[PDB]
Amino acid sequence: MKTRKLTNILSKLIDKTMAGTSKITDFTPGSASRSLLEAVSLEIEQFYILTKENIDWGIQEGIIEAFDFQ
Amino acid sequence: KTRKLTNILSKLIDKTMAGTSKITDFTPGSASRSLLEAVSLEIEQFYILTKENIDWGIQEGIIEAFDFQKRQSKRAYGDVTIQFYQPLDMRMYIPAGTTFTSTRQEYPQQFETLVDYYAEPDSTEIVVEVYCKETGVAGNVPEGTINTIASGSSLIRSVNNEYSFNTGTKEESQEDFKRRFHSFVESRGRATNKSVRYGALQIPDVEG
Amino acid sequence: PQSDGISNLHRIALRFPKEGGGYDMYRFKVNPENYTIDSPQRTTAIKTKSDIVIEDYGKDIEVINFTGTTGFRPVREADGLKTGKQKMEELQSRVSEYAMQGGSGNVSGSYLQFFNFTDDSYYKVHLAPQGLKITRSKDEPLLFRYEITLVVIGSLTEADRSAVTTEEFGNVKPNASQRVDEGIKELDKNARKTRDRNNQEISRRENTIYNPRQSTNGLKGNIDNMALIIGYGDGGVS
Amino acid sequence: PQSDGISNLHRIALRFPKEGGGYDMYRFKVNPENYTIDSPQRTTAIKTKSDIVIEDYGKDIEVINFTGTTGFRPVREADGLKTGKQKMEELQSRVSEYAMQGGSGNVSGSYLQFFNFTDDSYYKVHLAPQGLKITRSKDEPLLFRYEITLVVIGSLTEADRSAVTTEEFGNVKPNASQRVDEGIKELDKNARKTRDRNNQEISRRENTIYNPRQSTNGLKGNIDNMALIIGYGDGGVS
Amino acid sequence: MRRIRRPKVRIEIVTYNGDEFGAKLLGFQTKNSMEDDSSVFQINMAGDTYWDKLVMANDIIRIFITPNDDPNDKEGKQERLIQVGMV
Amino acid sequence: DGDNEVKFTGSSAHEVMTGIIRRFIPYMKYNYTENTIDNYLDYDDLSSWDEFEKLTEVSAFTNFDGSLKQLMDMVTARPFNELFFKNSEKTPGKAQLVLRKTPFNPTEWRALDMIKVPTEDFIEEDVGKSDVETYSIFTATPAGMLKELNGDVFSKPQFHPELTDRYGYTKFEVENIYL
Amino acid sequence: PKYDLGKRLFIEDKQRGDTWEFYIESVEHKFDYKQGYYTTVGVTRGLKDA
Amino acid sequence: RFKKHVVQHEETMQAIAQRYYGDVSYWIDLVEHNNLKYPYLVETDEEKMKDPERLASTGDTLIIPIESDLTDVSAKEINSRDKDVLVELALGRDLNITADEKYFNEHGTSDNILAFSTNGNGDLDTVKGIDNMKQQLQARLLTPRGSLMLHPNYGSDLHNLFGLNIPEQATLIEMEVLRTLTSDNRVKSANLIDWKIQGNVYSGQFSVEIKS
Amino acid sequence: RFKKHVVQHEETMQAIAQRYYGDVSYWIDLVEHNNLKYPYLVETDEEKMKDPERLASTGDTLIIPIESDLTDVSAKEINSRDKDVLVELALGRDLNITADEKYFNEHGTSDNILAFSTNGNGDLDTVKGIDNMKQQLQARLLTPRGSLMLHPNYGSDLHNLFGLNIPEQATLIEMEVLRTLTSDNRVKSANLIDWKIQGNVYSGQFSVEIKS
Amino acid sequence: ANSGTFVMDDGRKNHVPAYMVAVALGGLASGLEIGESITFKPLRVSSLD
Amino acid sequence: NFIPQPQGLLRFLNTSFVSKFYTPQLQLSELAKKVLTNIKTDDIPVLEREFNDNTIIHKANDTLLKVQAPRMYMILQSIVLEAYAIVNCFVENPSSLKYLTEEDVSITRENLNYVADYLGNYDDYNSVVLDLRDLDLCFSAIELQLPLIKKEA
Repeated sequence: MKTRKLTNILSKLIDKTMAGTSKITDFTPGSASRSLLEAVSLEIEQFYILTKENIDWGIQEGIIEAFDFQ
Repeated sequence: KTRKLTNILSKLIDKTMAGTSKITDFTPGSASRSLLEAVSLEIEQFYILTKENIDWGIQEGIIEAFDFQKRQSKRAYGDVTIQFYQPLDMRMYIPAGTTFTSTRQEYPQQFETLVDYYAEPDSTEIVVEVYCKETGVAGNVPEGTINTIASGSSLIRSVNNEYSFNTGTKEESQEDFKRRFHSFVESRGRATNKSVRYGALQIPDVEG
Repeated sequence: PQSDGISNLHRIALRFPKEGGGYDMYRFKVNPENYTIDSPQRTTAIKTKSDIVIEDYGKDIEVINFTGTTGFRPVREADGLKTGKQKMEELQSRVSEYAMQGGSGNVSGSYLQFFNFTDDSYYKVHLAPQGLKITRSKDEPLLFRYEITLVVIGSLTEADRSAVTTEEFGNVKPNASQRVDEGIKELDKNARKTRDRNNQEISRRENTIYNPRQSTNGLKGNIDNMALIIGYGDGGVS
Repeated sequence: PQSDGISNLHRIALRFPKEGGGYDMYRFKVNPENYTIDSPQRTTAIKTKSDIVIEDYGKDIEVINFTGTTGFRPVREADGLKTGKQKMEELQSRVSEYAMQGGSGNVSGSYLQFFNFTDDSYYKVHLAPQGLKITRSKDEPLLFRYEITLVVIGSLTEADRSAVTTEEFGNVKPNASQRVDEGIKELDKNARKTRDRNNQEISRRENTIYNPRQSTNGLKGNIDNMALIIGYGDGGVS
Repeated sequence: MRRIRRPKVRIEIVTYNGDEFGAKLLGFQTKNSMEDDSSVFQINMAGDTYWDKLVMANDIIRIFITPNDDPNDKEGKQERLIQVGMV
Repeated sequence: DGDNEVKFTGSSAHEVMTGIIRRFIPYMKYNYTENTIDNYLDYDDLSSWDEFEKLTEVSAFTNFDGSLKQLMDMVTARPFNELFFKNSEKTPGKAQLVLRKTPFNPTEWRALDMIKVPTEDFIEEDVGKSDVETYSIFTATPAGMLKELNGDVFSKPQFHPELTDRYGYTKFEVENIYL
Repeated sequence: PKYDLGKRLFIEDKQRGDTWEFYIESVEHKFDYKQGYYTTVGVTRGLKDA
Repeated sequence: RFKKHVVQHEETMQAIAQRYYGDVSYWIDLVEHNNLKYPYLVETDEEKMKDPERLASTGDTLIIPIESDLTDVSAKEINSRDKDVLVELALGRDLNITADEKYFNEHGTSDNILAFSTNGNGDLDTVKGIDNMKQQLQARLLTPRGSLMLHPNYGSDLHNLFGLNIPEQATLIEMEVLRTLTSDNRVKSANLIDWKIQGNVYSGQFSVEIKS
Repeated sequence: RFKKHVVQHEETMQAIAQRYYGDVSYWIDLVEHNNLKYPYLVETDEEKMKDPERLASTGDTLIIPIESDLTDVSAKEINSRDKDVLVELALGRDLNITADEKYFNEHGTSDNILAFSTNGNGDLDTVKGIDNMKQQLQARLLTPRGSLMLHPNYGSDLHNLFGLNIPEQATLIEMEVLRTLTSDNRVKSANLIDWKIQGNVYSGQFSVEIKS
Repeated sequence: ANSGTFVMDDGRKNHVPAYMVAVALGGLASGLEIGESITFKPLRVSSLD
Repeated sequence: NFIPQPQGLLRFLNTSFVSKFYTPQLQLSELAKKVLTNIKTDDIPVLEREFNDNTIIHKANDTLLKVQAPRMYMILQSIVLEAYAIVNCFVENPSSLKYLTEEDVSITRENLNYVADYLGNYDDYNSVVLDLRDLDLCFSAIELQLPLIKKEA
């Protein structure tokens, strides 16, 4: 469980997408497919960050609960 | 901490609009809004999975590292042997949910199978696992108590559980676990009045 | 259809709503003796000293009323052999299922579809205030007569009010405002108090379908977020 | 059943509460000449300046009205030989007795029970405000005529509303409340005064169907029962 | 198309069961106004039961109104409380 | 002390009103099987003009044998603050006592939730202008002990020059207990 | 039940495509099976072009 | 109260919540009501072997609340206990007194009929759910209306009804049966399917809508 | 929203505003919408050749707002430059999934039938304007009433209406199709113009009134 | 062709051969009114192999 | 924020035969331990009047069980402490209800039944048993309801 920054996700995604065809490779900012995949990678990045923060909060809460040191 | 359906879906539509000018329709039945909704809903599932897993870690993970395991309620289970009148000639079929009952008047317990099992034509004795229909210690039973099968296939001669079921653990709240852990942690104190007093209690004849 | 030039007319049919999903229908074996349709208008005319004033406010409720009987002969059905008496009993039970548990409990259907194959007209109807009226008489010892009045909800070709989709171009939820609320949830008491004071200070010195493309409706919503996260004052402004 | 060539006709009978408990069970020897049944609806229509609004509240009280003549020629009876005039007088006397005894708002016993022996249907009914109108004109001098109007309370298949036996699982009559009240009655006036003081103190410190199993509604009853067996303050709490 | 409406009033009471009290409802009024310094409401009840011996003064009555049809999934399906007060 | 005098002090209406309500609400006991009025009435989320209002010494017995509503009115200092009883939308199933500054301010006006209704739900209407209320000069005098002939500045009104032509010197005075 | 005391009221006139704004100060409800179900909405300080 | 559901092929968890509540978002509450782990439904039945109680598969049964008890933690707790036995909370448990249906059906309306009995060994026979409902209709209807020594207007008038075998009297027996059976809240309603008048034997058969 | 128009032989810009909006006075704001230089309408095309984009001449289209959007500055700015891109923006743009037009018309009311396609180069295909509407209607019509994972009560019962081809079934199908089509607020009305039968085959056509 | 699985009312998640799906089908087809078809009717099968 | 305690109860609370059905174990609950320390150390407020002539007032001190059977008198104190502990949290300061569990009340009832059965031999002191049987069914309702309360709250 590790961070993955948006562009890393987006690149892995496009790299996988291009397998088996070559009628997609045009990813200027105007392209809509780029926008969709940017939005998906943004959401996955946010998910990872919130997951890591929530893990830290869970650790803190367990430390609270175990020894009752509120 | 955790996002929710509209929270994510709205982010996603905003980014879609901002990145490209080629899409402007977000009505019901749009392939884009459909895709976005499926993405959002998947992400919400992962968020709730993370929340539940963190909850479990808070409840059990931090204390389990000290070798102390929590008792979890589970269906009683064990191995059951079936005997046939004669050796099989064709592959026999035993569906999941094949149901089991005890002819003994003192044992109203019942069991059933979770997964499908098959008996090969060459085989003559088959062992199949069964699971109680009730949780807790109610499933527990001594050896040789079923004696019957509900599917009525006349090839089967007799059935019996070779070993008693003892895996039907009871439900214990974490309060007792926390209490016992705290008691163990307090008993390790040294050079204290209460700890010295506690340590004098180990001898059976030391009471007052 | 009628009996004239074209093939044999089709009787009038009534469609009711099935509790368990789907639909059930009722066709009359005998066409009604009388069929009246009232289509009034909601308009009032009041003359002044030397002119006439006419005002109107739309179409009035189109009231449908018809009277029919049931034949004494039996006739083939989709299931079983039902005579006129059974037919009228089933009609009564259907109306009572639609009416008795209408205000109480719950009925799946919101309305009734009334099909006039003979008149080539269709409408969505609801039981009138007069309601069903059954009567049997001296000079009809074997028969059964029914009298029903209806009020037209609207044309059957149009879709239901609740099943209508608007244009909804662009984003329908302004995510900045919706997450400003979320960012605000965390703020400290002093931050909120300073936010209120700043808002008052700006306020007392004023006079002196979300889509950022081809529209400016969602302007201040994005500013609030940016002012909250960056920090214009201790709380923010607006 | 009606006369349909498959079964012989059968004729209406009315069950009345017997004044000693149980019933009388009257029956007609010539069936009604006119028979009418109304089913009014509580639907209302209001016309707004830009739309029509249709609102319904459910089924309304049905009305049953029928008219007929008692036969002339003598006809044997299940316990006598009664003529048409005796039958009509018996009917008038039943009706008079049922109407007059209802002087306490409403009879605690039965409404009239109606069997439609002709078309299969059963109702519970009450005398309408038209009542039993009896007349005998010049035409048909030796035949009586009777006009009866009734209002339907409900189907005879369904028992009384208030009389339905509810689930009543657990205990509707808890002993905790009873013995608490007995304790507090047994307390001394100073004891109760101090209990009132403690209740007021607790109220100051607020800020700044029953089942002993799988239910929390009865939690207070178990706690209220305590603080008297144990001296939690000079008197109970809550 | 013309809208269809099926009102369904509920009443809840806390000190006789509230569901039986709500069944004998016939009509009510709820005068609420910021112009005056007092909000007042009235309820009409049927004469089926002797309410004089039952409803003690100063009880709290809650009223809930169903705007439109449940299964239709209209925005009106909210069981919004209309008024609460002390008799 | 010794006497039944009670003094309430606060620098704002929400501070005073909290003390006023909290003084008497718990002890108002009733025979509810489950609590009292404090559970059913939130009387929270109160606010007012804290910056412009100084410290207050509002007395309990300002009104001779009057009701708490009569004493509540003095604390409100109408029309500068709006008091009414209404259902709690944020917490359905219970009522709420509202005490907030008047919504005629621009930003406070925008803070009110909007509600839509088309003509399709209109049965009858009776709406129009009126000149029943008409004033030219507006002033907010401080608490009535301070008087022009024995102390500091008494009042400071405001008017429009064009407005007073039609309605000359039409005054509108309000005492505010707070100042 | 959507209408409540102190709530801001927005009206759109379909008669001539006009818009109205109001402030609610009083509401009076009326429920009866005899004739429909009505709700009064008292308003003050109203203005057009909303 | 609740509804049953049967899991279908590759059934989407969110489709259940939508299909019975219109909005999708209540699936978080539904899975808490059924004590599921994150794998809420799975195609393969071998995966259920690992955690049977906390993992459901195709053809398994789920419990659907009604909307009002959706967010009640206590209902969530109780609905986590009575999994596929929840019927027992509505219909109840009671003592068995029908020791032989071969006995009382041949003696009918009389004193000195029914009795407590013992199933298995030692534990007194408690009869439950639908089988409680059978008894609590049967034992009710055989009792004459006036009979029982508290809460009168129990029972039925059935014993009065042995009059003349003619059709009106048969409908009177139908009416008292209908009246008696709809008198308990556990049944929604009743209606007659068929009747058969032999020379001195009444036979007729009736439907009843038990709840759940 | 807007109305289309064309420049006629020696029609003056005054004449248009007067005929559609009543008052001639409005032409002044009306020229800004069509982004016109002073010679707002000019007869000759070799005179339009002066600076083509900033003029209109005989036979050219014009844009005519509704009166509410006449005074809006945003409507002025958008109508100034977008010109023909109005219709496309006003009826929407989205991805094209009618990849196999020959194919989806062989298996309707079955799933898995539509699919993304590619037009141009390196970008998913998109549809606009009237064809945006042909796509969504065709898909929506061929979708069952409760099968999208959110906002259900979308689609049709066309998969449920298969029956004995007697005319009542045909009127039922007609009404369902009309309800289907009239669901989208962008379409004014639908009406049937033909229904026709060929044994076990239905055939018919519907006319829909799309807003200008 | 197909061989399905049915939730048999014992609670028995029966995987069932093709000649038994023919029973489930033939049963439905037999019960309907004359002249109706199994065409586009649903069947209460659980899952398919 | 604690209601003052009666002098009687405060003095009472601050410190062979065997039955075949129920037997004691002399086990104290965690919640009962914490209260005992609080009363032992901190000087809780106390009342001055003694109007309420019930409970231990002239019943638990009047009986000769204090001198005859001091072991039995130790059971009665434990039940009072366990009865006073559960009444403490619910009425005020509910934060201490976290330490209570099912087994805490289970053992208390068993101790109640044993002392109650022994008191049945004596014909004079049946008045004490009269309250104990009513209290016995009170603990059982908490026993069958305490696991639901904590999850609800």
